[PDB]
Amino acid sequence: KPRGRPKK
DNA sequence: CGAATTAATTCG
DNA sequence: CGAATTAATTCG
Repeated sequence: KPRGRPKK
């Protein structure tokens, strides 16, 4: 995935 | 594993 | 609905 918390 | 990053959740 | 807090994820 990309950096940081995944978008929901 | 930690900081960094990024978004979700909480709570006024 | 926003700022503060919390959480999930990558990279070194």
